[PDB]
Parts: sequence; structure tokens; C-alpha cells
Amino acid sequence: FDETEIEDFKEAFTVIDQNADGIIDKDDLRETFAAMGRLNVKNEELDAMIKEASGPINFTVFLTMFGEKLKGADPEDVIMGAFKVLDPDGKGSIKKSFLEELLTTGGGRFTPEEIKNMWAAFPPDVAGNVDYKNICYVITHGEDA
Amino acid sequence: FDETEIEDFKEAFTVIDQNADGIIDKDDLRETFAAMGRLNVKNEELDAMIKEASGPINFTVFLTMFGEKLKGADPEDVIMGAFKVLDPDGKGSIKKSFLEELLTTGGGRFTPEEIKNMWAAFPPDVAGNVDYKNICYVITHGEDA
Amino acid sequence: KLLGGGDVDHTQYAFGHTKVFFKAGLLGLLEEMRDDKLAEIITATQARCRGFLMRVEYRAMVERRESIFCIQYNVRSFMNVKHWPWMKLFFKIKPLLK
Amino acid sequence: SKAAADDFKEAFLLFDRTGDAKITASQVGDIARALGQNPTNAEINKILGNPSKEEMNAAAITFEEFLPMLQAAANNKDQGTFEDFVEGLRVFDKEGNGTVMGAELRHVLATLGEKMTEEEVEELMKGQEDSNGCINYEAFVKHIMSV
Amino acid sequence: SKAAADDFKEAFLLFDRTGDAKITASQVGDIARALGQNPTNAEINKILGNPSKEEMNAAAITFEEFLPMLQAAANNKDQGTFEDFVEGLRVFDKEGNGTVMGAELRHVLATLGEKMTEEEVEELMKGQEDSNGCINYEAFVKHIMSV
Repeated sequence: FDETEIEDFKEAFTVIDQNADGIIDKDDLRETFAAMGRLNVKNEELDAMIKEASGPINFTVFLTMFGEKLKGADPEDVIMGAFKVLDPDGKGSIKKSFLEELLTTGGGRFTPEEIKNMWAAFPPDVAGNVDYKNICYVITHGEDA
Repeated sequence: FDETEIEDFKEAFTVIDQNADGIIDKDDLRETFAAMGRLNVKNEELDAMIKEASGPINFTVFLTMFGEKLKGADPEDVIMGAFKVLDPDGKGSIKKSFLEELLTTGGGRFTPEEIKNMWAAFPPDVAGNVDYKNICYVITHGEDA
Repeated sequence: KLLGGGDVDHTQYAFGHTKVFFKAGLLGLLEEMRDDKLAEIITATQARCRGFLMRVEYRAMVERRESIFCIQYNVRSFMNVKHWPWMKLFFKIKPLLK
Repeated sequence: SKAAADDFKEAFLLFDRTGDAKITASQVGDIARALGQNPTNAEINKILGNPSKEEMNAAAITFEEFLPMLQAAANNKDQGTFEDFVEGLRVFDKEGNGTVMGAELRHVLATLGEKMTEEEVEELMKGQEDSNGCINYEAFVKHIMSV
Repeated sequence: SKAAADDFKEAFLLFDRTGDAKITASQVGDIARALGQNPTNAEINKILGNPSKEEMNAAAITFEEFLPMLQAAANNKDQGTFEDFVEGLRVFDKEGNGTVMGAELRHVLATLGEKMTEEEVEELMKGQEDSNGCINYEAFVKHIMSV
């Protein structure tokens, strides 16, 4: 965890903790979702978020919960560092079959089935290994941009 | 030491001395590191910083310790002064082989092996002697920007 | 340029303006001996190369060691997270920030 | 002999991916090179077949066969003379300066004799050949013999 | 003599790159020039060989040989007469004004007698020759004798 990433989680903690007392309760979760447009947010969704913690969601409990789910989270500059080492001549997005062979043949984390799941929402270019960069974006901030 | 550089070290001394009494003790070092995100900062790192001084870290002991480690520290405007004299026509980053030849053939501080270490984290452009300016940045403030 | 390769007697032939000249069956014999002599010379020079070739692969494999992991773990996160309320939230919200 | 070098056995535990203390016959060529031996691939191939050992079918190994094969390859290290390596490349390009044109060395290392992949050829020229397209083989063969 | 000039020993510590207080025989020509002596390179060469000293093989030095070689070169400073330097270049170009055409002095300084590199020839004309292509050697030889 770099310090600017921890400051981003402190700003997200303050936007969900609308009572500003330092502990995100279930009313803060529901009023942050209602301010984003969720008028139908069920109480069972709020209870499942609180069921991931053993205590009240203060800043260090929110940081430890996000730490334990993001144990391989990598910032965009280090993902582009590794992709610039995979394309060491610069500019070009690397081939689809080169990333499939190098993921498998180096590591068990790069096994195929997982490579079909990589191509599956990370579209073609991304999946193929040709573009580059959009995948670093969606690994640090999810969903389609 | 120019006076604005000494005022920058006075501001860094005040941010690490969180008790504001004028002497940075080991608790100030640990609480400044914990406020930057270092939850695992060992006591042996704090003891190695205090082992570089012969007494308590007040403002003049911190200035003399930084003076004795930065006996060739050069501000960015004087490094760009010297690089504008090496590129006297302006704008262009100077060639890789020109900086290797002129470092060696003028001085013993510009010997090759050291030139391979210059290229080694100061990347290509920087190492090569083509770009310019990013090296002045990282000599006044380290690490990748 | 072609004759560059082969464990052949580089003697036995000779070039000129319209064509190459070649021995048989003596010069033919010569070359042959020669041929064997390069396998030696060659075969040995190949090896080191081969050797050496892979020796650089290890230096790369090794470097790579971590950059992968980084990549490895890093992805996994996301696959888990991207479905998490809190994380989607942070997501829509991450922009309003400065 | 021990000089009993027990670090050859510790390096066999770094190349065996299953942890059972056996190394397949296809890895023995590259691990002899990683222990400080450069047998040519035809030599590694011959010896194998010589001993009615087929590298075409599944293989396992034991340390008790890999140790004497490394000791049979260790006598052939007297073939590694650097005079002949630099004189080979000195006969490969004209003029009195040691420079191969880029693509001459890349196509010769991939297609002449024991085929080296073009991926390995690019990894062996990376850094020693600059953008002039001229590989200085005095420093190139020096750095190739540094590993 | 000391006048014991101990600054010659302090300048030997600025030219020895290893710090062991020895200066190789190939540096002795340029360091005699940096101490205020202009022996020609053939003279530096002869003296060396004269003393069965080979500048072809590795060399070291000691201050105890470099001091008397600088004192043997110091008698030859009576050959540095500026009348003959300005009259040499005055016979090298027509008319009553001291100007050499640019390329005449550059090609003569690189190819006639003791070969000066064209890099050093450009560094000695830089500033004294303007864009008219005419080197005024009255001020040019004045500035060359200012160092």
C-alpha cells in the first residue's frame, strides 16, 4: 500500500461515512447508495458488507478488509512497467499468443482456463495481448470505462 | 547550502518532529513513518538513523548530518546550467557517447564503470545523454517520478 | 554468401565473374576431410553458443521472476473485488475526488 | 570429487519442479550448462543415445546418473578456447576492427549448425549492438564469456 | 631546485588516476606540457628510447624518474621563440596582413610533421577564426602563448 492509495481509501471512507464520526454504519452505506442513485438498495446487501467485518467499520478495519481482498493489487504504473518489459521496443501492443504462452510457461497462475477468463471480459485486444493499458486501467479501477 | 534549501530541511524537520520540541527522537521517526503508511517499521531502522548522529537530532545536528552526506549535492538550476553549456544551442538532449567520452576524458569521476551505473537506473535517454532534465530532477529528489 | 554455411572445404571451390568453380574427385576428397574438420571445429563452436544461448535465458527468466507475481496476484485481486459493493462504490466515487 | 561440490545437488533441487529429486533427461543439457559446462547439443544427444537412452519418451532422473554424466562432460571443457572464438568472427568481417553487421550474426546463429531461436539471438545481442547495426565482437565475446 | 617547486608533485597526484603515486610513461609527455614545458613528441620519444625505455609495453612511474626527466626537458625551453612562430605564418600567406585561410592551417597542423588530430585543430581555431575563413595569426599566436 502506497500512501496515495491509502489517502484514496481515506477519501472513499469519508464519502461513505456521511455522519463523519469515523465509523461507517449501515445507515451510511444506505445513504451513500441512495445518493448514487440506488433507491432500491436492500438491507441484506448492507448486512452482507457488515458481515465481512468482525467489528465496526472504522478506518483501520476498512483498510484491513481491503488489504485482505487486494493481496495482489497492483497500481497502473507498475502494471505498465511490466508491460513495457514485455514490449521492450515500446509503443506496440504485444501478441495474443505470446501472452498466452508466457503466462502458462512461466507460472501456474498463467495456466490456460484462466487465460480464457482473461480474454472474457478483458476484451480481444486486451485478451489477445495487443493493446495494452486499458487492462491496467480496469485492474486498478474495475468495470468498463 | 542555499537558504531555501535550508528552509526545506527545516520544514522536513518539523514534519518528522511531531512533538514540536526541536529534537527528533525515535518516537517521532516511528510516528512519521506510520503516518506515511509504514505500519511495519522496525525499531532497528530507527536505531540505525539515530546511530548516524553523536547526539540528539536537533535542527543543527540534522543539518550537519545531511551536509556530510550531501557534499556534492547540486540544485536543479545549476545542473541545468551545466547541461545547457553541454548543449549550447539549446533544446536538444546530448548524445550518449558524447557524455561517456567527456566524463571519462576530463575527469576520473567520469571513468566508465561509473558510467554503466549512471545508465543503470537513470534510464536510456538519461544514461545515453539525450534527454535531459529528468536526471536533474532525480538528483535533487530521488526515486522514479 | 551462401557458402558461408556448411561443414565444407572452403578451399575446393573458387568463384569468378560468371560462376563458381568446384573440385570433384580429389578436391572432392579434400573437402570431405575438411567437412569433418569443421563439425569438430564447428560442433564445438556450436555447443558453447547453444550453451551460452540458454545461459541468457536463465538471466531473463530470473529477472522476470517477480514482475510476473506482481502481475499474477494483481489481477486476481480485481477478479474478486470488481464484484464487491464497496469497491464499486469507490469506483463510481473515485472520480469526484481530487 | 568433492573437492566434493555439494552445490550441484542443491542446484538439482532448484531445477526439479516436482521436488521428488529427479530431473528429466530434457533438462540435463541446460543444467550441465548451468553448472559450468558447455557440451554441444549433439554431444548431449549422442551420449544419451550412446547409452540406449531415448529422450523421445518420458524420462526421470536420479542424481546417481546425472552426477556421472556431468563428470563425463567436464573433461570436454578444454575445447573452450577464446582465441578461436574471436578469430572466427574476425574472419567473418572485413577491415581491421571487430564489427559484425547485425543481421549477419543473427541469421548465422539461428540457421547455421545448432539452431538457436531468434528469441535467444536477440537476447544475446541486446546491449552489445547499438543503432549503428555493428556488433563489436571484442566486447561481445568478452561478455558472453562473463557468464 | 626547490626554488623547490613542490607543486609539481601535487600535480602528479592530479594526473595519477590510481592514487599510488606513479604516472605511466604515456602521460609524461602531456604532463611535462602541463608543468610549463613544450618538448616535441619526437624528443619525448627519443629520450625515452635513448634510456632503453619502451613506451610500447606497460609502464609505471615513480616521481624519482619523472622529476629528472622534467629537469632534462627544462633546458630546451630556450627553443620557444615567438619571432619565428609569427614569421613562419607570415611566410605562409601573401599580402601585408596576418591571415591564414582556415583550411590551410587546419590541414597543415594535422598532416605536416607531428600529426595533430583534427579535433585538436578545431579546438585551437575555435574563437580566433570567424566566418570570413581568415585566421588572424597575430592574435592567434598571442592566445596560443597565453596558456
